[PDB]
Amino acid sequence: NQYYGTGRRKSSAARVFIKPGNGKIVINQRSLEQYFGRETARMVVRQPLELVDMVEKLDLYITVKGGGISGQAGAIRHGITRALMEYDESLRSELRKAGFVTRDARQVERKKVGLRKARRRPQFSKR
Amino acid sequence: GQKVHPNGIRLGIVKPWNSTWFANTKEFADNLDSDFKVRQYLTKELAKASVSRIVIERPAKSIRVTIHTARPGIVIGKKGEDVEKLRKVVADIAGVPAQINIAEVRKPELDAKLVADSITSQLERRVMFRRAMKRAVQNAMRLGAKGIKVEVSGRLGGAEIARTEWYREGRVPLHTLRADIDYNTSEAHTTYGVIGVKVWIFKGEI
Amino acid sequence: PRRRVIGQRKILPDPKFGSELLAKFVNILMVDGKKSTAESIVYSALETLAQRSGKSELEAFEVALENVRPTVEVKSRRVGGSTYQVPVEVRPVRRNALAMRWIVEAARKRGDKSMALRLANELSDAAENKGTAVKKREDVHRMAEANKAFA
Amino acid sequence: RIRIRLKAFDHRLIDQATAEIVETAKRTGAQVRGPIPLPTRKERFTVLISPHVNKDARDQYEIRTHLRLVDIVEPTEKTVDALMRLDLAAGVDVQISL
Amino acid sequence: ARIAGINIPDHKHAVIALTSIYGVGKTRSKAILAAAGIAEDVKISELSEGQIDTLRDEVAKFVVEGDLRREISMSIKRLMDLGCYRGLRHRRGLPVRGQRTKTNARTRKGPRKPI
Amino acid sequence: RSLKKGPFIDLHLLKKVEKAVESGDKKPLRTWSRRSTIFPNMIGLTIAVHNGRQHVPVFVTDEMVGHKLGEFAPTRTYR
Amino acid sequence: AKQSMKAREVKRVALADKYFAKRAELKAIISDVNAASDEDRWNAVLKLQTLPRDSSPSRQRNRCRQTGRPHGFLRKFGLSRIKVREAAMRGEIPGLKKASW
RNA sequence: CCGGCCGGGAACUCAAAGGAGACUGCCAGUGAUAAACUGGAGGAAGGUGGGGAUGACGUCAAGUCAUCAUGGCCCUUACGACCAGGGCUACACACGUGCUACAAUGGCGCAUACAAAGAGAAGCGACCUCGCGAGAGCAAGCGGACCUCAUAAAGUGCGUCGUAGUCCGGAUUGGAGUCUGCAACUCGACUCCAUGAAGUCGGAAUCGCUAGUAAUCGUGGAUCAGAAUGCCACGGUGAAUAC
RNA sequence: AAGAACCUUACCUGGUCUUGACAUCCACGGAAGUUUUCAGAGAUGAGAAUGUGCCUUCGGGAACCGUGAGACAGGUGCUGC
Ligand SMILES: [Mg+2]
Ligand SMILES: [Mg+2]
Ligand SMILES: [Mg+2]
Ligand SMILES: [Mg+2]
Ligand SMILES: [Mg+2]
Ligand SMILES: [Mg+2]
Ligand SMILES: [Mg+2]
Ligand SMILES: [Mg+2]
Ligand SMILES: [Mg+2]
Ligand SMILES: [Mg+2]
Ligand SMILES: [Mg+2]
Ligand SMILES: [Mg+2]
Ligand SMILES: [Mg+2]
Ligand SMILES: [Mg+2]
Ligand SMILES: [Mg+2]
Ligand SMILES: [Mg+2]
Ligand SMILES: [Mg+2]
Ligand SMILES: [Mg+2]
Ligand SMILES: [Mg+2]
Ligand SMILES: [Mg+2]
Ligand SMILES: [Mg+2]
Ligand SMILES: [Mg+2]
Ligand SMILES: [Mg+2]
Ligand SMILES: [Mg+2]
Ligand SMILES: [Mg+2]
Ligand SMILES: [Mg+2]
Ligand SMILES: [Mg+2]
Ligand SMILES: [Mg+2]
Ligand SMILES: [Mg+2]
Ligand SMILES: [Mg+2]
Ligand SMILES: [Mg+2]
Ligand SMILES: [Mg+2]
Ligand SMILES: [Mg+2]
Ligand SMILES: [Mg+2]
Ligand SMILES: [Mg+2]
Ligand SMILES: [Mg+2]
Ligand SMILES: [Mg+2]
Ligand SMILES: [Mg+2]
Ligand SMILES: [Mg+2]
Ligand SMILES: [Mg+2]
Ligand SMILES: [Mg+2]
Ligand SMILES: [Mg+2]
Ligand SMILES: [Mg+2]
Ligand SMILES: [Mg+2]
Ligand SMILES: [Mg+2]
Ligand SMILES: [Mg+2]
Ligand SMILES: [Mg+2]
Ligand SMILES: [Mg+2]
Ligand SMILES: [Mg+2]
Ligand SMILES: [Mg+2]
Ligand SMILES: [Mg+2]
Ligand SMILES: [Mg+2]
Ligand SMILES: [Mg+2]
Ligand SMILES: [Mg+2]
Ligand SMILES: [Mg+2]
Ligand SMILES: [Mg+2]
Ligand SMILES: [Mg+2]
Ligand SMILES: [Mg+2]
Ligand SMILES: [Mg+2]
Ligand SMILES: [Mg+2]
Ligand SMILES: [Mg+2]
Ligand SMILES: [Mg+2]
Ligand SMILES: [Mg+2]
Ligand SMILES: [Mg+2]
Ligand SMILES: [Mg+2]
Ligand SMILES: [Mg+2]
Ligand SMILES: [Mg+2]
Ligand SMILES: [Mg+2]
Repeated sequence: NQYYGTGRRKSSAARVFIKPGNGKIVINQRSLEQYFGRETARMVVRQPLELVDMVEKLDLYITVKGGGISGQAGAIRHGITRALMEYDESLRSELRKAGFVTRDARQVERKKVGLRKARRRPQFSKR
Repeated sequence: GQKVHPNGIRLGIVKPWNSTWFANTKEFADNLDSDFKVRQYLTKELAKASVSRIVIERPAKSIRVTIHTARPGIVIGKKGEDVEKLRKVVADIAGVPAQINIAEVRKPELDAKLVADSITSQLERRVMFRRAMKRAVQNAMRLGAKGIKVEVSGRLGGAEIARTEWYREGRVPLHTLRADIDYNTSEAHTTYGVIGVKVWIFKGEI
Repeated sequence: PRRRVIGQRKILPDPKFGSELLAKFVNILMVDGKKSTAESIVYSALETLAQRSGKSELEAFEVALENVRPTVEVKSRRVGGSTYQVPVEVRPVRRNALAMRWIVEAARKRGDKSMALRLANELSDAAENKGTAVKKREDVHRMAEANKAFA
Repeated sequence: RIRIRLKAFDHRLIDQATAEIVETAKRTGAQVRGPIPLPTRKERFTVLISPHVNKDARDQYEIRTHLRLVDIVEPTEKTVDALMRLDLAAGVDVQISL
Repeated sequence: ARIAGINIPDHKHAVIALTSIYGVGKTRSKAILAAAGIAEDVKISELSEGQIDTLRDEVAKFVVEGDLRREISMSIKRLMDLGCYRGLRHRRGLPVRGQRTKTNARTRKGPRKPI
Repeated sequence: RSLKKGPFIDLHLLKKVEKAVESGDKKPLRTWSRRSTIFPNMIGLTIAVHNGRQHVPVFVTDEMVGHKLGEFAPTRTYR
Repeated sequence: AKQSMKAREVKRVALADKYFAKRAELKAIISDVNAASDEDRWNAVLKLQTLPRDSSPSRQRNRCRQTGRPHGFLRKFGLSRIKVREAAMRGEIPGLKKASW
């Protein structure tokens, strides 16, 4: 009917819905081509749709807010892999072995007191 | 100095806040000053009455003060006369009404303020700092303690150079956050100078 | 690390040329974490390279990278007391990575006009081995060949 | 309707304050949505820890102000009077709004 | 390519050409070409002589070159004759707009000297 | 420079100048107000501005108008 | 921090609350772009100096209540950075535990 | 009327609470019949998962008598106390820590993308008008997941300059102003106009940094009438290398 | 120093004050206050009007103000050996 997965790579939080039909990928009422332009990788969202083939099988209605470009694009990758649960464990055997379902926790480290930014110490004067 | 205040690290976890009230950003600062004004006054007046801590609450313009003390008889006096004398003078400087309650403490040797103030009082009357310190350490272990560290910094015994000396007996884990530790300090103003008296008292594991 | 033998992070394939070799080249070329500007340059360079050479992009980049690739490089160890030049067989992971640095380092200099132009000209000279990157490998070989006495 | 909003510093004092005000309303005269949370305000402070020099060394503090809502959707006569003159719960600020 | 006192550039856009005039900058030059009715994208080589005469009367409105240089020289020389704080600052060769003079001020004070 | 709601002079200096000008030229006025501007009516007077430790006489000319009084009284001495 | 410096600050608070928390009309309302721009606006800034030098809230330094330290202040607590620390880890500022995130 | 606007909905993001969960627990091997460890399952996460707080006995007679307390010693028509200015902002010079540069992965225009964390009642101040712009009026709303400061900038997409002390740099000076504030000259910030300095990657030396780290682009807050390139936080793109 | 135009400000110049700006008293006279004028850089000094309250031992009060008197108040003065 209509399956769902979350995904929330780095502050950003995707919200992927997936249905069986056309090959198109809608996202925030925009097209995938125009929403993600020349930045680094458009096809990170389509990476999970390779081991399990899309072509003209599954249509994707997506919505995302938070982060920037790769934060959102990476969140959609996790969201799609989480969303691909209609064939429970048959897909996740091959999908996990190429990474993908790993959340990838790594958030920006806070600025430490005394340090100039997280790890960057100021300088050193020894006379 | 290099050690965190044992009370402060445990305020959210084990220990409670003494001043327990909410206030909006506008009032907060003035509300905190009147909180100090009574605390400073009430401690100096009730010196011989033997006060450990003062808990203050403020539900909808009404200052409920609570005096945790070892000797509850000296605070109330005769027929609760001194309570009414405190009620009046505290209410003026603070903020309109007053509700002074008095919680007794049957184990006065386990509260850190009382042991520190006892050691302070002894040091001012020319008692040997070791005879005051080790007697307080020995006294509370017999009753029901599991730790009791007692540090005394300063001149001590009219020395030229100042030394720091401590005697503990048992488990006093300052790094364990789950550990309930009564800590309190007091200054002994002698003829030679000031003498500090830090007291830790590990009571329970949780 | 003193006794902390841990493996390296995985990298990603570039969309238009899905591989790995040139994905690293983008990263070495990059400055100020601007992978968008850097990746646009490498495609612009390899498209202008493939036009001139008459090859693809991956095989054009390889027949170029191998010509600036070091077989042996020179370390300096002091075992006993004195300091001499000991050559050593470079590891295959670093081998091609050390080549990609010398291409980019040469392309910082040699101020033609654009970055895409400068890399394209550097890789074209690398294909016909007569650039600055091949000279930097050539000099590294001359140390290893001359200082071969030290094992 | 009466949107009741209340806030406090301790996270586990406000819970029984929100539980009691709901129970003295739900039981006495019906209707309640629930303890609607809202975001916690975390006013941070970064004071210098030493009395002189030593800029690197500081202590960092915060005061978590925990908000809560109630939200009733009918002006009941038993409930509206129970809210006034029957709150108590010290260290927990409350603001009824019609 | 000979308007006002000097202005002789070539192979340069009309907006950037007129920056070379003393007393005309980036924004002033756009106001010249807006009033004259000339595109900024063209260059002086591309322009005709019929269009250059309109630029001559347009820059004649603003105070430029030797007119401006004397206006600046007068205003600085005025301050020094008064003997005000700024005049003392000018003739002593030190920075005027309340600047730091201890570490920096190398632009106004000049390069480094011995002790 | 600041202030579009009237050029600023101290009440005391305004009244002291108005009293001095109507009477006639006399002597240097002791004034500590450096902040105060110079009006057209102040021309002719040799008012004495406080540099910090002493009073510096300043003969006011036609140019000394928009400028404030402290501009003609160097505070810090050097060489 | 000097009883004189603490005692001269109480004049600044008391005398400011008297005049300019009331007579800001002299500067705000009168010195304005309207019909009073002529001699009325001149008489405003003229009469604004007849007032004492103090009264201006900008002349209040805003120092710590307990000690009287000018620097290291915090408006939320009304205290110096030293006394707020001493009071925080002790139990006097409500809800002010040690932060770590 | 086509904007979560609308009834409405309780799935999802989120907000909070309170629970699950990662313990070398399972698996084989190396091991001393240990402790371990090396790989391997599953898992969102794997051997203290990342970061913080937490700082032993004591060292430097380390810093602080100027936060406060404080023993002595000192001053009392004064080293006490009120006021106007001036000074802490001086400038042959030397160093420390920054920032902005020296450009073409850049500069400049016109388009348009996607954040987080804050903060606000003598407060933050829309929207509309006046402004070339600082700002100036009118004033909506919000003690706030309601209102406001608040279009994030890098980044795309087109244009144009084509290696020049340059359309690089944006110093310095002159003029004209703006708000705050009794008051802006010593001695503020910002704006506009014109001006257009050194500088073409830096001698001996030398500093930080082991992944969302360095690097780079915004943003906020605290103190604060006004006055950050500092400090304290926040999130974008996002490396190299560790034999 | 989590932000020096005055303030801050501890420093300088000149003006100035000695129970003092801040405190409790022994007690002399007045409600407290508010509006407003003059000389002065301002601290200050000189006024001119109005108001004249909560309890009566009513020779007094509980506050506030300004005198004379001393217990004194005050010191970011030195000593972190
Ligand atoms: Mg750390
Ligand atoms: Mg720092
Ligand atoms: Mg960062
Ligand atoms: Mg050095
Ligand atoms: Mg250092
Ligand atoms: Mg050295
Ligand atoms: Mg210590
Ligand atoms: Mg010590
Ligand atoms: Mg510590
Ligand atoms: Mg530390
Ligand atoms: Mg310009
Ligand atoms: Mg500046
Ligand atoms: Mg200066
Ligand atoms: Mg001299
Ligand atoms: Mg003192
Ligand atoms: Mg105005
Ligand atoms: Mg101020
Ligand atoms: Mg959540
Ligand atoms: Mg085991
Ligand atoms: Mg075995
Ligand atoms: Mg076994
Ligand atoms: Mg494993
Ligand atoms: Mg595995
Ligand atoms: Mg291990
Ligand atoms: Mg663990
Ligand atoms: Mg860890
Ligand atoms: Mg530990
Ligand atoms: Mg030393
Ligand atoms: Mg010293
Ligand atoms: Mg002291
Ligand atoms: Mg000192
Ligand atoms: Mg003393
Ligand atoms: Mg003696
Ligand atoms: Mg003596
Ligand atoms: Mg300084
Ligand atoms: Mg300055
Ligand atoms: Mg230097
Ligand atoms: Mg730039
Ligand atoms: Mg927000
Ligand atoms: Mg808006
Ligand atoms: Mg606006
Ligand atoms: Mg608009
Ligand atoms: Mg406005
Ligand atoms: Mg908020
Ligand atoms: Mg809304
Ligand atoms: Mg802002
Ligand atoms: Mg661009
Ligand atoms: Mg742009
Ligand atoms: Mg160049
Ligand atoms: Mg040059
Ligand atoms: Mg420029
Ligand atoms: Mg130029
Ligand atoms: Mg460079
Ligand atoms: Mg170099
Ligand atoms: Mg070098
Ligand atoms: Mg060298
Ligand atoms: Mg180093
Ligand atoms: Mg490390
Ligand atoms: Mg930055
Ligand atoms: Mg900014
Ligand atoms: Mg702010
Ligand atoms: Mg800043
Ligand atoms: Mg002064
Ligand atoms: Mg003097
Ligand atoms: Mg001195
Ligand atoms: Mg010491
Ligand atoms: Mg010490
Ligand atoms: Mg020493």
